[PDB]
Amino acid sequence: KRTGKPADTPDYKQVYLPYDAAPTERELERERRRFKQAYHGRMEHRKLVEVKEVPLNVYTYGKEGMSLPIAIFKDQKDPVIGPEWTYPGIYENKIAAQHWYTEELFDKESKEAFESPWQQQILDNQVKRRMAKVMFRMRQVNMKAVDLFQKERGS
Amino acid sequence: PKTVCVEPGSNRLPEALVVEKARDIFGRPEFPGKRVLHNWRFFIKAGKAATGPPVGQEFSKLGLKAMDFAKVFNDRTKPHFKEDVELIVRIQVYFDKSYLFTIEPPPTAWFILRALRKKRRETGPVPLRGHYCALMTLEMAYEIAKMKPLCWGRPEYPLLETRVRRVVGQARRMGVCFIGVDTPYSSPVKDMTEQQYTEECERYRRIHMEQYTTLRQRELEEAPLIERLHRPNMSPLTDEQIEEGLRDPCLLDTLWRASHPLSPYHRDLRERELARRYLNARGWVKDMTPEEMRIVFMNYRLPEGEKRKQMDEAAMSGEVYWT
Amino acid sequence: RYYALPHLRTGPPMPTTLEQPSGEFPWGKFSTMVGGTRIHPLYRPDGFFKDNMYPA
Amino acid sequence: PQMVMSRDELKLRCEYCRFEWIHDTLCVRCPAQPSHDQREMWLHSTWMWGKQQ
Amino acid sequence: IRQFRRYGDPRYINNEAALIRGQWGLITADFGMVTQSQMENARLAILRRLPRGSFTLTMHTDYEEFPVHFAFKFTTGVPLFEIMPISARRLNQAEAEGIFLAGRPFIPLQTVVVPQGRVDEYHVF
Amino acid sequence: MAPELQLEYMPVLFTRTILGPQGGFAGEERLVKLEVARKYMEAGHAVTPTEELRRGLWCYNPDTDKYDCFIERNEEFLDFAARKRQWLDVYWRVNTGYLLFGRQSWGQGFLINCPLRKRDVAQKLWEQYKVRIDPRLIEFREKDRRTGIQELGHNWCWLYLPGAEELGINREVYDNKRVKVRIHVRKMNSMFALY
Amino acid sequence: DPSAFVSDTVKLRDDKRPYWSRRRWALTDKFLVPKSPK
Ligand SMILES: [Zn+2]
Repeated sequence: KRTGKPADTPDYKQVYLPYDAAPTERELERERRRFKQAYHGRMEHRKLVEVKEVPLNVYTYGKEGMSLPIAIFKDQKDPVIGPEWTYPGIYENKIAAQHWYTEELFDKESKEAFESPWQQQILDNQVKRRMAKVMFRMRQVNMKAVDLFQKERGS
Repeated sequence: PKTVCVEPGSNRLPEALVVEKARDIFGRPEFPGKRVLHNWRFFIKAGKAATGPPVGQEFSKLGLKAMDFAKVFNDRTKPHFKEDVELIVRIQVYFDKSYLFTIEPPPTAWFILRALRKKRRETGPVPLRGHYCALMTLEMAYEIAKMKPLCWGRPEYPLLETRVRRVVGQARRMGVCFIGVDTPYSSPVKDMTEQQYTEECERYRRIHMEQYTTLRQRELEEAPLIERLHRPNMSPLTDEQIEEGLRDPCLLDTLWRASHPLSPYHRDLRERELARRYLNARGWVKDMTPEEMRIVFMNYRLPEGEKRKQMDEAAMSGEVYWT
Repeated sequence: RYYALPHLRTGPPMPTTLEQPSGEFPWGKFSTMVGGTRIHPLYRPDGFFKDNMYPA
Repeated sequence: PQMVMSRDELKLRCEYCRFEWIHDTLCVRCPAQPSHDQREMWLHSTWMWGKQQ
Repeated sequence: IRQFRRYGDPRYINNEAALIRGQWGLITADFGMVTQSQMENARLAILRRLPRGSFTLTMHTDYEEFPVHFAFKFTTGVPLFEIMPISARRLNQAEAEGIFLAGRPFIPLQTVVVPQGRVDEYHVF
Repeated sequence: MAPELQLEYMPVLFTRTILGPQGGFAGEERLVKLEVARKYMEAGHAVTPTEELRRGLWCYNPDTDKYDCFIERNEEFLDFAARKRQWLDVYWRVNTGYLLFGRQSWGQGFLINCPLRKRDVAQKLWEQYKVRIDPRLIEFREKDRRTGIQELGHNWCWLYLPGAEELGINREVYDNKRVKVRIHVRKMNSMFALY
Repeated sequence: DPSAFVSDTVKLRDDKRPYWSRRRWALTDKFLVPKSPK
């Protein structure tokens, strides 16, 4: 849908520099060449895919001193990204929040080895989403027969 | 050279002014408690409210003149707002055909498209294309999630570290690749060795864990009382045990009494022992010292401090009905 | 020649660690309520918009 | 009404479809959209022994 | 060449439990004779209900053909079709059966939908 | 030797574990037919049993998919292999066999007037394939539990082979605990029948 | 003891499909097409 989307694309403003030591173009190359491929899916389906639009500078990209063009009010100054440890449970999320197939978490809970305590909570909310999916159709099937995949698909 | 605030994780909320004027523009008219016959949601630019097609037609469906809503909205929203920022306006229409609208910061999708410098139809789900869209740090998603709380009255809740994963999730759903996650490493720092980085991370992450723990600690304190009551885990139960405890009440509730924190009222050796032996009768958990039973069964989603507070005799000895 | 099952030296008659997977789609008895769930009326679940909206 | 071969081939299409008995024969009636009506095929309501087995 | 009326006679029940590699599969529940044309009608009618992006339909045509005209003579428990995943998509039995329900009727003898792995014929029969 | 006289079946040592009635498991010595022995040998699944090979051999675990699994054949393995073989020998014997039954049928719908019980499934098992088992191990289908077997044509029923987890029998059979016993009942007149 | 794992339980009445419940009607669906032998 076209509604609720930005009609203009403001730019990045770099306020202060995260490092005091400027990098060589050969460092900026070896880092950017590291990010051009990345993994998708976590399981026996694991696919190396190519990442479009990799920023020129890796060191200077998201990590600090950059102002985001998310500003909203008139007097709102573009928020300047602060240091890593200043953001709560960020290192924790670097472990916790990623793509988890349910199987993968289940066997972690049964082996009693969790990467993070949050993966507990991650698991339960997953299970709930699945049986939610169950509870919905059971409410729909209640009112009329809804037959799965009997209709012709596409055109 | 400058680093603005260097402290263990006190960057949580946005600054003062944003929170204040957002407090008095984004807001909740108190729920009048009538029967709502329409719950409406619109995407409306800051300065421009029109009597045009969506809102005009929809108001003319109830015979209401749309000019007044447009005027109050424009007078409220035209100062204070940068142009071309689309807001969510939710209009609740009751059976008196009297109404109440709320104004809300743009959809998270908007913030994601702006933070990526990506306009419309440049971004899509990975398997549908087979290539990620632009890289994103978790640093950015924290300042996207900063902007959407549940209630502007208390921007704290829900706690940041949780609701970040929502934004991260939506972004992921859009085909956005990530740094600290979706890839084995984190964005390279120039000034340090890798063991420096990781030895930083290991202490920082646990400092965060402590802070968060005390946060949901007092957070739980603020809530109504019933959550600090006893909900025992059903997980340690051996599945036949669960369902056969569903076939009759006495198993489940004697289990409830047998494992309860030691507290002035629920602490009795006489009725507790024969409860444990009534459970041992039908072969419910038989290897248990009572004091590890107060451990294995405890509210698991209950935070740390109140749980060690409950597992302890002294801190739980203080609360008694006086008179 | 005649053929006959060997005796049982060790372990259970019916395999345990070697168990085959069932072959029925494992819809949980509790996940899709149809039958085989014996629940005391006290414990009746999922009434969240009906009787369990006004609990106890 | 469309005649299905057995009870299992019966199904409720509407919100308004009900099961109903026509003299020991099980059927589906729709007060709205009558094209929804389904008879499970069975003996005529009035049969004798010589006439219908 | 020029085999008599009784040859490749299906009428036994087979001892081989099929091994289906696809995520779901369609299996013969009896003995009978199936023409190719029928299996192509079944193929198309199945393909219609398949979400082509996430799936691929494997048909087994490699069994012998017998003179009548050329058709197949099938034993019980012979695999016909397979729903093979291209991605992480995981179907229920409801969905699988709903999919193969399209192509079942064109096949003149009874069939059952079986899950990935070795057919459990204690459950199926 | 001669192209005329060809060895009926020739001894073989197995490396992989092959599914069917001919195939064995890893580390067992068995004589199978020429055709299958050759197609096993050139495919690297089986070898010609020289002495030091009988003492020990390189077999393969299906996970690693290279022949890394060394099993030397000693007394306590040899006995185990003997039992394992003696088990899935019964197994393959029964499942490949089809036990012919013939009987009397009067009246109309296709019924044996003297239905089969569990004792005479076990009986024919002996009479034909010389499979001697405890008949209480046999079980019937649900539909036939009430009436006995009783219907003409093709029936089947399940035989439970109890002991194997100890012989480590998995994936080399169609399933661990059962065998489908295939019965066929043919109606014959008083000349050729009993009962 | 063979009687543990071997079941003779003759089920007298065959359990029917629950038409008296709307949801248990659709959930219990047996998808099947009857075929007369050829
Ligand atoms: Zn209807």
